[PDB]
Order: sequence, then C-alpha cells, then structure tokens
Amino acid sequence: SHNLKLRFPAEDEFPDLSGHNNHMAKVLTPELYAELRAKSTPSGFTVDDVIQTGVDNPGHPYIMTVGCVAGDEESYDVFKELFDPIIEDRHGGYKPTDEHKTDLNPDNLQGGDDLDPNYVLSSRVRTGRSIRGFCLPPHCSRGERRAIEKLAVEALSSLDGDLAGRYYALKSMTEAEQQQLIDDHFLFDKPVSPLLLASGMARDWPDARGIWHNDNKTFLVWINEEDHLRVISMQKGGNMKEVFTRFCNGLTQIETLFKSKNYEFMWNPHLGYILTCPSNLGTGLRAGVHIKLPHLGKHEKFPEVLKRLRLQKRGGGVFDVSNADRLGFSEVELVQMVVDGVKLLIEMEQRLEQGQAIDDLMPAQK
Repeated sequence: SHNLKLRFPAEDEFPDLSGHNNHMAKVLTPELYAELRAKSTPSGFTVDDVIQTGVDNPGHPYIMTVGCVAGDEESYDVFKELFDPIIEDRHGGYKPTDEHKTDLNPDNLQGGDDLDPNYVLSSRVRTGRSIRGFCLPPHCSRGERRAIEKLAVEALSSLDGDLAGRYYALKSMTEAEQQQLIDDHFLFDKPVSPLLLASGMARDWPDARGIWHNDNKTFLVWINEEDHLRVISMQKGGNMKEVFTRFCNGLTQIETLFKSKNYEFMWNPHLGYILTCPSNLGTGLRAGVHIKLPHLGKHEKFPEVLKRLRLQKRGGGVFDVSNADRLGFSEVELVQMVVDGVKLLIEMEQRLEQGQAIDDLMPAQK
C-alpha cells in the first residue's frame, strides 16, 4: 500500500546520498533505483528497506560502512543488481558467478593445537546463522522472532556432556545474572549503533532475545540479536584446534536438531550462509587470538605482514588478530590462515626480542 511511493516519480523518492561514504551509496544510481523500487520479496521487503540504514548513516570520512541489509533470504536474489556489486566491492572482487565452499570438518585443519601460550592469551571462533523460512532481524515480526527463539532454546536445551548448558532470556535476567554475564564477556544489550537501529532490527526489545552458554563457558549462543543466531567457541590459551573442533561440533549438533523439525540454515553455493549484512556472507566467521606482540606492535612493516597473511588487527602490545576474509574461503581455510599466520608472527616477534632483523621473514602475499 505504501509502496503510494510508486505514484511519485523515481527522482522524488531517490535518496540524497551526496555526503555519503558507504558501499550502497557507491552503487545505487538513479537508474538502478528506478529499476528496483517497484520490486518486493514475498515477505514484502523492498529496495527502500534494503537501503534505509545507508541513507541514514553516511559513513565516516575514513571508514566506509556497508549501508544496506537483507530482510529475508530472497532479498539477495530479488535485489541482486544492488547486492552483487556491493558484494564484489566489499569482498575483493567476488563475482556473481563465483562459488563459495563450506568446510566445517576440523580434521581438515592442520596443526594449531599448539599456539605458543606465552604469546596467545586466548582463542575464539565466531559465526552467525539464519533459520530458513523466517525473515531476518530488520524485518521479522514478533511471531517469527518468538518462533526462532523457541526452536533454538529447545535445541540447545537438548545438548549434554561438554555442551550441557543453560539459557538466559533478557526479559527475565536478574541483576546478579547480568553481572556474572558481564564478567564472562557474554552479555549483549539493545544496540546503540545507529547502523543497526536504522534498519528496524531493534524493534520489540527485549522480546525473544537471549543468551545461552555451556556450563564450561567455552560455547556461547546469542539469539535474535543482529542475526538469528550468533555462535561462539572460546577458551584461554592457544589450542585453536580444540576451539574450532568444539565450534564445528556444536554447530552440527544444533543443525541436526533443527533438521529433525524440518528447519534448515539459510545457505546456497554462491553466498554460503546467508546473514543480514552483506559483509558477513559466506562463512560469517571470525577466528581470532588475543596475542602479546609488544615488539612487532611498534614495528613499521607489521601492517604489511598482516596484509600478506590475510589477517586483521583490532584491540599496549596485546592485539586481537583474526582472519580478514569471510566469503570465497572455507571455514577451515580461514582458521588455517590464522593458525599459520600466528606462528609466523610469533617467529618475528622472537627475532625482534633478540634484537634481530625480520625483513627476510616477510611472506608472499597470500
């Protein structure tokens, strides 16, 4: 009914993106908008819905945001003329005809049981999943969201052994529970990012949002936040293989429990696992270490070494280092790049501790 909009000429509806630094604004032309503005997915998601967050949020002079979302699985097909250039730009030339390979077999990961714990304080692997048949968080109704929560909580409650756990719904969380989850670094709250708020994803908060974690505090699931599920495996030290093993183990057990009720993860062979933001497609995966690199930290070539290693850093020489890629590399490929990359970083750190050069250890661009 409101898509009333189509009675206005395209140019009167077309967003003013003059200031903007985001992927959407780089691709959305007046002709593209005219081509796509009458279209909708079966759940009613439109190109205005796709682009709203990028209209509202112009990015930063020095940081390009994505500037759009999917509202359902179909969005990536119905609006491919928009998403495809964005995905190619964001994902280093990933083409519409490229194939994504999924690989969640930890036997395929070589080594990484052993990352030096005088350097690696901690290891983590995180992803997201969407449940097929439901709209994504920008667009999901209260009913859809409740249904997702019920499915997820029922599956997780079935898990035993190493993955026995419990669920904390945000609406009923106590102050003591909250404080314990903060100390655990397990808590999420309503988003304050305007990138997320502008998409409609925070509606009805805290309805049907919660946190599940295993008793051992090595496996964590967030339900109905940025994506239907966020799934994290973590522990102290340097056994990234153990971390990834538990990660794949938990995912498969969940996935099989959903399958028993005829629910599937959203997935295809081109984009891999489907999630709300195009930046998270393919694997949705961030595998990281918190790593003590005081010397390499201050070193001039360190940004290049990370680049060659296909690695990234964030948060006074403790760095959170992870894989940069998400799409067109398998989960095993990404975790392997972290494992292999970290061993080399530590080698270089050790040169620098000895007052030695590292120049010759500069790796070929992966």
